[PDB]
Order: sequence, then C-alpha cells, then structure tokens
Amino acid sequence: VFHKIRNEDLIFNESLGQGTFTKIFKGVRREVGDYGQLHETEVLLKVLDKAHRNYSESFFEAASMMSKLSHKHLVLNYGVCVCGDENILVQEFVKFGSLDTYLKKNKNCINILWKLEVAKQLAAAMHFLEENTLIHGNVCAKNILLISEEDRKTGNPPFIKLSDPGISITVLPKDILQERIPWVPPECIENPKNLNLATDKWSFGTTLWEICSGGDKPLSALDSQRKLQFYEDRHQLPAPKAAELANLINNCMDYEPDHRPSFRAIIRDLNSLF
Ligand SMILES: O=c1cc(-c2ccccc2)nc2c(-c3ccccc3)c(C(F)(F)F)[nH]n12
Repeated sequence: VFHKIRNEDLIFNESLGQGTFTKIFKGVRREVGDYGQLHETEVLLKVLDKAHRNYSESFFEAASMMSKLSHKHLVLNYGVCVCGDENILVQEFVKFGSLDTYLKKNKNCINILWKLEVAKQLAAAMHFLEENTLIHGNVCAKNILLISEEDRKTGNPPFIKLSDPGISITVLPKDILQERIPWVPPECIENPKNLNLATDKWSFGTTLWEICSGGDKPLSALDSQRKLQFYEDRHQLPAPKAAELANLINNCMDYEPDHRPSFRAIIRDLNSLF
C-alpha cells in the first residue's frame, strides 16, 4: 500500500518529458525527515493522463511491485499524491536523468569501461529481479537513470538505477507494442500475455545495444510495419561500432525465449570480458 503524500506538501515544477500515457515533472516535496528535520526534497512526479484513467490500475501496479523490493539499483518510490482526482506517483529524483539522453550528450567522454560498468549494474539489478521472480517488462535505456557520474578524483564509477516499467504491455494497445520493437520481444508481439522473465533477458540485450550505440535507438528508421517484418525475417540488430558486447547482445536477443541466458550467466560473461 502506497504512502499518501499531501498535495500541500508537493510543488510541481518543470516538465521533463512523457511516458506512455503519462507526463513527467520535477517537483519538491516538503517532508519531515530523519530526526524530525523539515526538508525540501527533489522528487520525480509521474502523472497519468486524464484521458487514460482506464489504465490507472496498471500504472500504479507497475510502481507497487517494484516498491515491494529494496535494492541499490532500483528507484525508490515515495508514495502517491493525494491530488484531487489525479493519479500521481511520487518517486526519487535521480540527478542526471535518463541514460539514453546522457549517452548521446557525452558520447565523447564515454568509453567502453564506462559502458561495461553500467551494463554490470543493470545486470545486477535484473539478477535480483530474476531471483525474486519479478518481471519488469520495460527495460530500456530511457528507464535507466544516472545517480552519479564517473568521478575520476575518487575512482568511483557512474552509478545507475532502474525505474518502474509503466503501464504493462499486457494491456497496452497493439500498435504501441509494435512501436516498441525491438525492446518488446517477438513472442510478445505474437501475444503480449507471453510476458515472462525471458522478456527481460531480450529487452536487456536491446538496452545493452543502446548503451553501446551512444544513445541511438535501434531500428528507429523502421516504421511499425517494417519492425514487424524485422521479426518475421528473424533478423538481429547490427553490431554496435563499439562491438565488444555484440555477442552478449545477440545471445540475449534469442528468438527462442527458453535459450536466453540466466542473468547469472550474463554477469559471468560481462566479468569475463576482462
Ligand atoms: O529521476 C529522473 C530525473 C530526470 C531528469 C531529467 C532531466 C535532467 C535531470 C534529471 N529524468 C527522469 C525520468 C524521465 C524523464 C523524461 C523521460 C524519461 C524519463 C525519470 C523516469 F522515472 F520517468 F524514468 N526519472 N527521472
């Protein structure tokens, strides 16, 4: 059950973007924190569109299922806004935002060791989810947020967290799922009820391709009909020019779901590139 946050204690500021049927804002939460000290806390606010109240249950279930587990690489959910008739999730504000846009912005200052560390963190999170038999269902670089940049002064790697999947592919319109090829796997285009832990191993491979491609979007040049043809003809993504993770990517994007490797195996591969 979500903690209730008063709207009096939440200020909505700038729009950061949109998700599927949602708008996203930075804001400030006034809260009593540790030792009773009043704090002004940055928050990430996710507002379900008023025209899409039909999806409210899935919208909230997405955050609720992640919030029932605790992990260093999973975004913290703060609760929900007691916000009139609106449907609003309140979550941790991650300083440097989405990995996909960060990759693009800093394609100069990002080398393969940086990409490898982020891939290892993502695999660590998915391993945790796998052990908990918890399906995410929307792993993508947009949904990976950068807490802290590489700090050469201190040697510390970048650190990331994974945000919740949003409204599930099991209820979204077919055309949205097709637009999400190649993150949505072939068997889920066949039938979205095929959502499985193996879904996430496929989507991990797509996200790794995004990590290795400087924030390019795979298959962006293909319209939905052509994206379906990509799966019909059983193609694979092209090797990223930074090709060190090409094999791992194709191994995860296996058209047979049962053959996709465990995240234990995936972490082993990542750690053996050394
Ligand atoms: O915490 C944050 C922090 C920021 C953010 C955005 C811009 C600059 C610095 C941080 N940006 C997001 C997003 C986001 C926003 C627009 C499009 C996709 C993602 C998410 C979300 F949870 F929604 F994944 N959290 N987040």
